[PDB]
Amino acid sequence: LLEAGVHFGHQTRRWNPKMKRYIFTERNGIYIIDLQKTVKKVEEAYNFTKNLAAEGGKILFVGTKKQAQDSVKEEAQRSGMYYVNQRWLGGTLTNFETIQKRIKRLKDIEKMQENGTFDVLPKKEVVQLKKELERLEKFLGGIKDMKDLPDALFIIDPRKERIAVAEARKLNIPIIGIVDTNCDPDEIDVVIPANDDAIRAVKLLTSKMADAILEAKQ
Amino acid sequence: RIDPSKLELEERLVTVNRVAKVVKGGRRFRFAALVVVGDKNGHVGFGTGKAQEVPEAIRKAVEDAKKNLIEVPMVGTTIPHEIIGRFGAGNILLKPASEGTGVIAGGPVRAVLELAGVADILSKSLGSNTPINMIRATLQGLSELKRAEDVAKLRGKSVEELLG
Amino acid sequence: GQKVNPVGLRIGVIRDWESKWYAGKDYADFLHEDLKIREYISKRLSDASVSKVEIERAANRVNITIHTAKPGMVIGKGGSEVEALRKALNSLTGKRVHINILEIKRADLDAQLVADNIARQLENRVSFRRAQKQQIQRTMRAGAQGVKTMVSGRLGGADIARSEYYSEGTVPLHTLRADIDYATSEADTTYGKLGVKVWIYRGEVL
RNA sequence: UUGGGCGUAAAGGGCUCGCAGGCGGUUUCUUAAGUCUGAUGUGAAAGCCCCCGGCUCAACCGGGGAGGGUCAUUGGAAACUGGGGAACUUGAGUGCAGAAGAGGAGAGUGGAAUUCCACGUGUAGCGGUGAAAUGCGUAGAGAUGUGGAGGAACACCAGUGGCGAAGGCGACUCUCUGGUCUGUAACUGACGCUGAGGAGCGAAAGCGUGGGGAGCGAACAGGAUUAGAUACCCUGGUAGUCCACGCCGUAAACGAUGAGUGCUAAGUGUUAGGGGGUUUCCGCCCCUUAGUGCUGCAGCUAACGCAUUAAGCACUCCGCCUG
RNA sequence: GGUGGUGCAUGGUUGUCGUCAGCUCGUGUCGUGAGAUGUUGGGUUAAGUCCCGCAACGAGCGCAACCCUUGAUCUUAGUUG
Repeated sequence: LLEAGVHFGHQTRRWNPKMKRYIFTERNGIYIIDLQKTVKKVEEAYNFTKNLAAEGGKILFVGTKKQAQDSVKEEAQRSGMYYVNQRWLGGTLTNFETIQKRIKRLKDIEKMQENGTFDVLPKKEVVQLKKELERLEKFLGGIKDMKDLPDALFIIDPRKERIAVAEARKLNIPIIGIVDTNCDPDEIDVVIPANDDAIRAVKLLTSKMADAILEAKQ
Repeated sequence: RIDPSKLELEERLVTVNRVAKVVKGGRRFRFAALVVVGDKNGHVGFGTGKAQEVPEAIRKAVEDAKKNLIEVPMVGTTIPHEIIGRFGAGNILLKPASEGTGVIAGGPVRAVLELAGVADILSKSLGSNTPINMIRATLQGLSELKRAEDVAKLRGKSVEELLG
Repeated sequence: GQKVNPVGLRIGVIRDWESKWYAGKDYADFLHEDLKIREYISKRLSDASVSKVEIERAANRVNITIHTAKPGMVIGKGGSEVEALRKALNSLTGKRVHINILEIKRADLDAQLVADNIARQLENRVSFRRAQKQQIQRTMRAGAQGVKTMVSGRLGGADIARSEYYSEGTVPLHTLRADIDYATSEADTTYGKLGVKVWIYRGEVL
């Protein structure tokens, strides 16, 4: 769609006053005009992501909202670039070195359990190892094959993901994300003012981004 | 913005401060060192590094300074105009001077400005004598500086009438 | 209250005595002459450097094996000198002796050789900081798993002594499976007395 | 001043009313005291500064300039500060209709208690502390049921509620009396702010005179604890605590933040209102002033933290600080 | 030659808190700085033992185990038993 699927608004009326100060008589929420002003900024983000794909950069999608992780997961896989699905552990980008050198251990362990030694302690090694595998990989997710810093970032809730946007600032990574009415548009370079609670809308628009970059590829 | 490391940068260790922590087993000492790093063309910025050994603490500090750098306008090898640095009770005055005076500043301030490469400048330190706060105030001022050309374009005017 | 000696603890379980002979009713004098020949050869080979020397008994004929690559250089030019010195061991022991020279490849991970290196660097007026910090990384890139080295005494600040140690790696001393080789050496300086303690984690044993 | 500060580092007067003084809403004519600018007359010489000349550079010595007035006369300009004249209404007041209140002074009134007294019943202890003891009781206590006598304070309502400039102000009624907010637009048309000295208020203790004295209770006595205990604890208890009129003029008199004015994100309670949308039912919501709290941007902050009730951004006036 | 002084000139040794469960660093973040985080919060055990969250992610020395010895038994060996 480009008509309003579920972009109507937030559940409550306690919010950030950033860009809400001169709108005319609309509704309970005075902010109907977002239904129209959203489309052009979605277009701008579409062009931005098209340029990113054209120059070949790799976007990643980060999300811990209890009703978004699976969506960003499936869309990330068949879009073909990275994503976060679980606890956004702190300082990944600013400590890539640590993250690469620790996921390297995971890769060595896949080697050990696929071709390397499998049987030294017929109970102990397997029971601790396999648990360690699932432990770290569940938290990490699709951040395994980085070997480079992302060219841009896409967030789903900059309020919950304070550490994500905060880490993005110091590295000056160009940043995109959907922006609930209780978010802070000031620091993000492109704003997609939709409601983070809309379980339908979040996947409708992230898919609209995934196919955007996929078509930009060829 | 961040200035990459495609440059030749010198480091001037302004001070290493003895630092201690109190624990059950007496006292625990470390070494905190701040250093201002930057080329002479106009790139500057300080850093800090704490550790138990002076040389590798300095290594930490220089890495931090390299990671955090800043540019400055350089009109005629001198600042364009007046400015007061206003960081946390650190008061520093800067004035452009004629093309033969030289650098006239305090110790830490002189290190920062000379590393920046400003040839002719005078200054004054009015706040606390604390070196790190001197650095923070003066760099805040140096950031606050404004070239003439961007001022002209902001005003929608041109340099000839702005100087006229 | 300080630690037990690690090789002192590991002898006989993961380490051999470096005196592999049985005696009975002759234990005391066999042991005594073992210390005597150890002292003699260590004193007169200190310049060439040697780490550890094992002694072996057969039909009342002592026989020796001596370590380190430098006595390798003592093989060629000192080949006459080897016979010349072992004549002295014959004279001391009464009954004639046999010797062997074994080359320690990669001397950077022998505890006693490292300790002697540190002692010499200290006694020829080099700073403990440079000496120790350089030697640790030398051994590490020589391929040890972990090193801890320590010096003590009037460390330049002659009016009062103190202790200092550097280390980088993994070094379990409490585990009785590791191969923590240990040594210590004494360095005499003008401004006092300097002692050195160095040990290295080579690897476990299985 | 150029060139600092006053919440916790030194520093906001205890509070208020106000003489002098310092400051001054918008428009419009006029006057040129302030103001800005020419002309003239001086601001000696020698010095500092500039440019030249000379002692074999100059030290120095010359020659010529320039500067040096909160300066006198005179001319020119009128934007701003003053002066005068004519407007205007937002500031400031008056009138009109409501609303609230422990606001103040005076008179009277009432309820539960504590104590004392007399009376009935009433036996053996009551009271008290970490244990105890001093005390009160067979001259009949305490307890318990009556009736009086008195003096002090007004339980729940009562709420980071309300009022007051501050101290402070809570039972009820009445007499007198102060200030505030809301809506108006009918009136005057700048009548305003601040305020050294000055004047008045100014808790509690304290003092003077005359009453009053239930309880509490400095002092003081007795009993405990302690090595000692001039105290902490217990039993008493004088002065005071209360009333009328004077006096003192202090408090951590604190929000440790002077008064006035304007501007600068929000959210959220609560007090007294006003308007509107569904009903002129209730109660649902939206605006809206004035208070009175709580979180929280920018901003400030040395940190705490303050943040439309600024400790932010600014202007006037006063007070205060300089180890 | 000093069993003569100086353990407040030292090495090298040893006791003690204490076999207590703590003590630290790499990199990164927040603070301006002393600094903090990790090392806290839920339970868990003997434990900084483990798991769960958490601007932290890891690592090291400690704890555990790897060692000795006593507890049941299989194979080999039967002399001086």
